[PDB]
Amino acid sequence: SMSYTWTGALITPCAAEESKLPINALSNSLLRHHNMVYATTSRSAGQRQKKVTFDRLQVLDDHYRDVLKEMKAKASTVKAKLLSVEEACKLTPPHSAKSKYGYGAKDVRNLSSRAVNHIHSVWKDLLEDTVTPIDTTIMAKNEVFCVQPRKPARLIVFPDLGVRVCEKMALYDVVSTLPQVVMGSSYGFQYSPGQRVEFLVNTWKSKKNPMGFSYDTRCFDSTVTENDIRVEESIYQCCDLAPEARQAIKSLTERLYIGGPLTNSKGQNCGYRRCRASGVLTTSCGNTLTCYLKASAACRAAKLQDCTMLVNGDDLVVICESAGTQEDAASLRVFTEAMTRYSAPPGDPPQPEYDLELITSCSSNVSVAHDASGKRVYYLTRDPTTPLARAAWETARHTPVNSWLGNIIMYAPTLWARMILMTHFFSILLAQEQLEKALDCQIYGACYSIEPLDLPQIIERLHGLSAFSLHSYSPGEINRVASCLRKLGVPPLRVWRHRARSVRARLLSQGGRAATCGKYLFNWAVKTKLKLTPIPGWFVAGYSGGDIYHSL
Ligand SMILES: CNC(=O)c1c(-c2ccc(F)cc2)oc2cc(N(Cc3ccc(B(O)O)c(F)c3)S(C)(=O)=O)c(C3CC3)cc12
Ligand SMILES: CNC(=O)c1c(-c2ccc(F)cc2)oc2cc(N(Cc3ccc(B(O)O)c(F)c3)S(C)(=O)=O)c(C3CC3)cc12
Repeated sequence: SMSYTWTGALITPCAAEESKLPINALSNSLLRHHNMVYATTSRSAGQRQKKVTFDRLQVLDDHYRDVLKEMKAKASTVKAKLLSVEEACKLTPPHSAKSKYGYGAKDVRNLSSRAVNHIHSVWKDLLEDTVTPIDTTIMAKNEVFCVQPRKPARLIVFPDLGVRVCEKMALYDVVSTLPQVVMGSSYGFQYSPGQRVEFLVNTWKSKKNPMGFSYDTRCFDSTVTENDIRVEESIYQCCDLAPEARQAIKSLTERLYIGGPLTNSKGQNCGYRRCRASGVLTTSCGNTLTCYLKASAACRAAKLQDCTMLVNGDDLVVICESAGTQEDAASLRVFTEAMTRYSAPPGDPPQPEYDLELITSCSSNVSVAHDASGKRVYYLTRDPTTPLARAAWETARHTPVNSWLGNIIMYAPTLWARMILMTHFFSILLAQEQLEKALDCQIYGACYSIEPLDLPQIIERLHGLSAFSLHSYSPGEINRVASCLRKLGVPPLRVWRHRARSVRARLLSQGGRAATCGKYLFNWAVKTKLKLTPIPGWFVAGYSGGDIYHSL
């Protein structure tokens, strides 16, 4: 079965699209090599269509069915509630795509009768009809990258706002609670970055002769079959559910999750989907379960010993007991063959690693630094090229999501986040007096409204107090950052050190929460260090593409 079928009608844009990096008076202070940065547009949608369109064969063995049965047994202990309309409405983002039926995200959040009324009728229709395919819009994503020796736009597929609210009613409690019960410590989204590092390190140490590898499936969403989506439904149905919820889950599976027609922004028919939709509520939970099922079964087929898996979305790492270097390489070949039989072939073949730091997953690697006491601290980092490119875009253009803010929160302990992102944007915020203004950002796919002044308390909680005192970074980490700065024409770290002194002094001058930001975020910038004492529902699950929002 083909992941997609196309009519030939184009994937059209809704708003205007810029590909060229916008420039303002602040741009050159961050990034000089402007022509290296670009945003994807619908012009490249054709190229992406060819990538994501292929046939899927699936061969399912006993290992696969043995793991599914075990997953079902754990799912049978889960009790999930139906959300009310009001509750589901409050989870809708303010800038979520408006309905085609005359109401938008702000109407939903307000509980206006027109919105609430349409929602009730969509809900009723789901309960009464379990066969009619539900429409979806297909759009090209506008995302910023650095050129590499251009990527075509990614595609988002999502149903109408009324349906998305009904998904929350039926499934929000399920996708929030089920994954951790079924997958235990292997469900990646339960961890803060700090807890994640601690788990990777403790897992690595729990093995006598440790071996680990990342496994990255080629275009995962397209690899997901009707079988996979039905199996996924059968897991949800093991839950203790309200009758309306059972019916609505079955209905959404048959009518939406399994597949359906694709309509462009101008209302024309683009084709038909028979794989995972990227923009529905179950996208993250479905992918994680499916990746866990296939991967756990693959481990057994390859006879890997004492496996510990870590899964979030389509991203996967396994840490296990080495059988010897030659025997490990053979077992990974078998692992890959099984995953391929299950329809999930790798992009690049997996490689066994015998140091935790040589494993790359979710674009991130573990690295080492030292705190104020001098004790080694592990933390997660990545190549700063994409975050910096996006920082440059957001310096000249206000965007829906503030990637700079997300990156500061998620990568707060890193050299590049602390010296560059924190310095640059706090300076921008000071000049406009916008320190107390709440900003939208994405954490694990979910949208959060956060005031910049709350970063110290947020950072402390996700990474620990050590994130404000790390020094003596690895030579490899330093060189990767410096190299990236030269590549993009970003000023070197010594210049940022100078700018940070100014930003800190300005923050302190204002007192209050601002002074707190100056004290904790920029303590790395001065010789006479101030002694850092403590300062007086964020990680349940992942919701990528799931239209989820939280405030405070
Ligand atoms: C199975 N892979 C892992 O679980 C992770 C490893 C890993 C690396 C090496 C190794 F050997 C083992 C594991 O690193 C990670 C770093 C992140 N982060 C970055 C980040 C990546 C993507 C998004 B996105 O799509 O929403 C995001 F929001 C933040 S973060 C905030 O720092 O924790 C994550 C987050 C949950 C998605 C996972 C892993
Ligand atoms: C200690 N207080 C300081 O202000 C620091 C001085 C310094 C030294 C002498 C002097 F006269 C003035 C300042 O150098 C530092 C180096 C770092 N690192 C990062 C880093 C910063 C800049 C460059 B640069 O472009 O050469 C670099 F190569 C690496 S590191 C080796 O990993 O710990 C840090 C990290 C943030 C805590 C602090 C300082």
